[PDB]
Amino acid sequence: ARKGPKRHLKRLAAPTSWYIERKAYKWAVRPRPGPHNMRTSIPLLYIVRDYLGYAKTAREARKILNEGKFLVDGRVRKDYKFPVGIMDVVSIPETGEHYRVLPNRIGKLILHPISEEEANIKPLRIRNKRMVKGAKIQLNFHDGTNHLIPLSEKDNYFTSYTVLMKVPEREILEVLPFEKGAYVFVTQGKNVARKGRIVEIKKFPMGWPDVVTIEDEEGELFDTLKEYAFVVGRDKPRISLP
Amino acid sequence: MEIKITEVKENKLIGRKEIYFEIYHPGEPTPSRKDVKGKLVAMLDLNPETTVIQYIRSYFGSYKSKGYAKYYYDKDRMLYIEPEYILIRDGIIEKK
Amino acid sequence: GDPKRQRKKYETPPHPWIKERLDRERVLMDKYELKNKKELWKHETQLKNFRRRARRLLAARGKQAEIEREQLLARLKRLGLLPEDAVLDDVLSLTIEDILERRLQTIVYKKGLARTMRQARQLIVHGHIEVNGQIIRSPSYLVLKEEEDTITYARTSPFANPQHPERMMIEKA
RNA sequence: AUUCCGGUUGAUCCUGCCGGAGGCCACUGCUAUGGGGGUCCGACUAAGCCAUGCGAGUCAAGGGGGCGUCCCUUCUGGGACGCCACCGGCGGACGGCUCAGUAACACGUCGGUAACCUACCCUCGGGAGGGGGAUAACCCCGGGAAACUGGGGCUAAUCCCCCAUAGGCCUGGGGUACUGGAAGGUCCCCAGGCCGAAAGGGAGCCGUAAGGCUCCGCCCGAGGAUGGGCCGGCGGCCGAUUAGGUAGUUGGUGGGGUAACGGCCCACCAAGCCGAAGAUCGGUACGGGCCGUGAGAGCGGGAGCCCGGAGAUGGACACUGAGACACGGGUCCAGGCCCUACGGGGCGCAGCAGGCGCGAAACCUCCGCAAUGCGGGAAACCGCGACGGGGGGACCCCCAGUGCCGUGCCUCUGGCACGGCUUUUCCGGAGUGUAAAAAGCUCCGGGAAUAAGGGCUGGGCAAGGCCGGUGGCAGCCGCCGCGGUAAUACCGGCGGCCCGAGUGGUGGCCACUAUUAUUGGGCCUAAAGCGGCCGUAGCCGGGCCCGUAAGUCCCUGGCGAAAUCCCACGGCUCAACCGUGGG
Ligand SMILES: [Mg+2]
Ligand SMILES: [Mg+2]
Ligand SMILES: [Mg+2]
Ligand SMILES: [Mg+2]
Ligand SMILES: [Mg+2]
Ligand SMILES: [Mg+2]
Ligand SMILES: [Mg+2]
Ligand SMILES: [Mg+2]
Ligand SMILES: [Mg+2]
Ligand SMILES: [Mg+2]
Ligand SMILES: [Mg+2]
Ligand SMILES: [Mg+2]
Ligand SMILES: [Mg+2]
Ligand SMILES: [Mg+2]
Ligand SMILES: [Mg+2]
Ligand SMILES: [Mg+2]
Ligand SMILES: [Mg+2]
Ligand SMILES: [Mg+2]
Ligand SMILES: [Mg+2]
Ligand SMILES: [Mg+2]
Ligand SMILES: [Mg+2]
Ligand SMILES: [Mg+2]
Ligand SMILES: [Mg+2]
Repeated sequence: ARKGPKRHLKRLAAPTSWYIERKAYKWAVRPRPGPHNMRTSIPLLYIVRDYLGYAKTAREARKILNEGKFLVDGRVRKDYKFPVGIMDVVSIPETGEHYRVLPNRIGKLILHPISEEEANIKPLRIRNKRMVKGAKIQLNFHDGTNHLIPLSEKDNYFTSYTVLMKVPEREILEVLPFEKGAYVFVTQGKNVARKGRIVEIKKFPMGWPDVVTIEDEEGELFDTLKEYAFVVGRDKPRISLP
Repeated sequence: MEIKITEVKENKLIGRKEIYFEIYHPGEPTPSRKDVKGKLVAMLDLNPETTVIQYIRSYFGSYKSKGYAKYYYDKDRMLYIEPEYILIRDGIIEKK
Repeated sequence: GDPKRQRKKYETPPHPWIKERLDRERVLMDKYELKNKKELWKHETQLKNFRRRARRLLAARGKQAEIEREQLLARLKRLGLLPEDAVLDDVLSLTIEDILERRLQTIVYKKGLARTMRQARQLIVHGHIEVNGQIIRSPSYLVLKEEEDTITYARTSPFANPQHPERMMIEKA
């Protein structure tokens, strides 16, 4: 990138969270800008071809996508570069199967089967909150999408809360506060994919991030960053987890 | 030569079925594509004009070979999905 | 820096002309009918590697060390080099003859397939010997214990016939 | 294998250096049957000069035309259908190549931007009202040796320009809704100004028409994502036979400029800033992940694969654009070279091949977009010397061959004579394999047939006290030493030893070497204690009690990409190689 943006990606330099053979070929798919970031998402082509195995080559994979066979959060996606990320839902209505994308115990992305009833909800962590013209409130989520609320409701929402959203209509149906006793799932770091309940919260001076303590099922305590803790229920999970 | 089917998997998105098989044949040459197609068609009672054999592969010191084949329910879909070279190689269409 | 370069898998002697070493190696070469010295040296290196792993693990402690310790014992007694009740100490008493006894050539000779070591070598190279249903043409292949008894003439070979003239002469001894 | 062996004397024990014996890299003599895997092959001298071909396009669902084929009525025409260029849109700033410059915030690592830009993409909230204009293509006439280029006629758009509204930016006065560790920020209300949008466009069905219904699209705002700019602390070369350096130099106040902070640049006010803990200047060099070697502590290198930087004959400078001061785009100077009708006009392979030159030193002017990706397109698709496939090559690593058996004879290792057997390898066929081929793999027919060299032979150091030549000559010799007419050492024969598809010669680095010494060396007589003493920085510093918690130790959060290294298991016949896990 001497004069401008990069458009290519070598296999050896690909993100470490994909399931991919790094020496089989030279190039990999450089993902398009979109919802999540490079460290927590994977292009759709690898989901079609490498993970589920409905195609052998990229060319016939593009023929499936251009016919409208895959839904992500209930919306048709045709771009083979489109990123799919944490807590997203993948639906194939023709075969009638649904999956949720989740990190592994070693940090890689996997597809977890779920029921059709649960496939209509998506949990969204509140990443930021601001004031917008007309004195309305805009909520900015962990996957980059936004929502608007009136000034009357401004005290029901704070950062790190989780909103259960109905897709594709994008209508709110639940709010899960972040506090002691909440049920959390870890999405990054050394303690990735562990889950439990919140025990303590600690804070530091001068912009150092804050840390939380979590108790798991067997009674062990472990710490992590506050922003790595995803709230999934009051005292039991609201979604199916492995 | 004797044929044993190992797995048969359906693909509703493409509209085909994918078949994996083994051929056991001590003391014989590698089976031809014609013989394999005829035997495979008869065992499965499948129309022969919409059946493609992707490959037949032999190994170093084995008495058996591994094969992979595909069956399409419609001729138009087959002509639309498969590359030209695999149809020419299997005798389905004639070269230009 | 520099990219990877593939390295040799055997080690050469520190001095090429030492009388005692030459005598010992000549005895081994003649008994087991190896083609050249490097073949012998290959097997020697294998032995040393095993020893070097045992010396390192006796002096270690922690969680990974115990995993590697049991892995070493399991691999050693899967190859048929140790009895099923051996301990780590018994690794240090292995000799070169133990490894040379596991070659496919030696095993074909001991089972009675051939009358001589050289005949066994040729039997293997020309493709008359099958191991667990598969033909192997490398005389130096090390035989696992679990597959030792499925070693026979290939079912397409001329020798897989009790009336073949050369097979009868082999049975005669 | 945490190692020794030869050399100073008539003989001895030391210090000390030289040589032998190991690994890896480059060149090279002689000699070569086969297959597989891999990140190998004009890097060292010349970042020298280059003929020819190719290495970047794509969209007919943005727009008017030309040509052709059919159908209806056709005097006309209207249709469908397919080609071709032009206008218009997006891309050409990535990918590929080389290592000259550079000792620097260039690079590694942890942090920061509340001091900043971002076309393509994602979500939510809104908008699409009214006018005008030219011009290529096409027709007439051309100019010039060519490179190029003139005038007149007519035409369209998702082309260009206005007007409105939304919107943006600056400053002054109030209010306290948001995030955050903290507001020169966001939000609301007045007031003075400046700038200032859009394509309801295209395709298809139901439409008798009216008009829907999908598909692809245009503009504004808030946020994200992606790609970057800028800043800080810390870390890694050699020289004192280089000791003082700096004057926009170091800081302050007021401005300009920039996307943005800043002596980045100005105007004024001061005298600061760096340095024996090595400034300044000179030498050499792209940095890292890594690689070679060694028991380790260490010592040496940083071409090939990945991440960052820089360059396009040398030196300066601009246009367009979201992004360039742009390798296959522009301008000037210097320096080469090419074509002219002599008036002028052009070109720099450090892209793939190929050529010359320089040297000890390095390949085909090949096939394909089938795989992996990128750009364009609604899609089907199209292009790509990237990448994939082969060709030449003692590049690296792994697995094999050059026969085997029985009975006799022999100088009994080996050689010969009889009888038998097998076909990896070799010759000829069928299948599978491949984009097409070639290799490879499974079968069939023939037949021991088609396949061994290089160095050494007195000691070190394994191997001859044999024969013939030469006669201090010729020659050998890493070192010690042989050769003077009875040579185990030179030249040749016959034997023998080592390694073996290889084996020797030259140069480099590590080991040898405790001959660089932290681990771990020496200084009376062998190299080495200043002629003597006083003392500044630095290093080293007596006993007890109380406090602290900087060093130090233990536990736990966030990091130090992938490849490379070690182990088990699984896939290619096993392996080399490749995948899933643990370190
Ligand atoms: Mg380098
Ligand atoms: Mg003396
Ligand atoms: Mg090179
Ligand atoms: Mg050159
Ligand atoms: Mg470039
Ligand atoms: Mg240089
Ligand atoms: Mg306006
Ligand atoms: Mg360096
Ligand atoms: Mg060339
Ligand atoms: Mg060379
Ligand atoms: Mg001689
Ligand atoms: Mg001797
Ligand atoms: Mg030395
Ligand atoms: Mg000394
Ligand atoms: Mg003195
Ligand atoms: Mg003195
Ligand atoms: Mg003193
Ligand atoms: Mg003291
Ligand atoms: Mg401390
Ligand atoms: Mg790594
Ligand atoms: Mg196998
Ligand atoms: Mg294995
Ligand atoms: Mg691997």
